[PDB]
Amino acid sequence: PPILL
Amino acid sequence: RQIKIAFQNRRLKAKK
Repeated sequence: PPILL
Repeated sequence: RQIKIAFQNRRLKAKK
């Protein structure tokens, strides 16, 4: 879940 | 927690 909020 | 470098890191944990 990278920089996906 | 992937981009546990900044966003998924909160600078350390996860936030920005």
